[PDB]
Amino acid sequence: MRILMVGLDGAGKTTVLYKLKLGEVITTIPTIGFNVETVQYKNISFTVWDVGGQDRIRSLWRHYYRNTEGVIFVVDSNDRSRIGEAREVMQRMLNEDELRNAAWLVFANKQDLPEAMSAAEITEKLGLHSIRNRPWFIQATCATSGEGLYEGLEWLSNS
Amino acid sequence: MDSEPPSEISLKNDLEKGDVKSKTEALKKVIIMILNGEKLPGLLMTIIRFVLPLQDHTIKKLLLVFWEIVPKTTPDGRLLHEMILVCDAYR
Repeated sequence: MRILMVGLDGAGKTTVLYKLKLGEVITTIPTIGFNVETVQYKNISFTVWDVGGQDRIRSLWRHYYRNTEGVIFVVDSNDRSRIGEAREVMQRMLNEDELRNAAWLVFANKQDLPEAMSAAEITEKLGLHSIRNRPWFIQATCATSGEGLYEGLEWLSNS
Repeated sequence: MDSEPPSEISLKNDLEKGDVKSKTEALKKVIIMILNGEKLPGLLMTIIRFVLPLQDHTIKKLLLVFWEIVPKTTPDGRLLHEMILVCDAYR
């Protein structure tokens, strides 16, 4: 299974990936580029493309769209200023023809932080209810603990 | 591929295949058809996707090659930006 994981910078995309691959919480640098890794979960081998979220790189995601079976969209639940921006990025991503049938999994992340928005709140802000054309799911996660990560891999594998 | 102007559908297939040699050969086949002067933009997203960050020189060199002879014309996988897919991860 081919997976594209994106989201704004600092959402926690690489932390998520290497928690999944190494069971370890690594010390990230901003990703100017991608990381690509293969992860085994329950007889599925997920090839995850973690593509950096800062602006220059954001402009490049479209090259990773093609062949994508599922999309992990990571959100920093503690950052309320950038939630609209996330909504804007994700909405036009939903309009992409190469992403047309891909399974849509939102991770509301850093759920560990006291003022993190809830997954329900995030669902309203991102406009997730309005997707009728394909599968979507939202999952509260904490990438450092590992909470919600495998519930994500589970949902994804049931595409 | 000496000069074969309709072969762009096969090149897309050959460009990502999970085999590095095939990808290199494909991108090479694109170069030779452009230099003669033949069809090339269909491929762009495929071309750009494997190679981008890597320090692995041969594909990078190949992509680097294709950016001095047609970068401006091709726009499927590049479009128009300041830090295009010609140079963003080529920093």
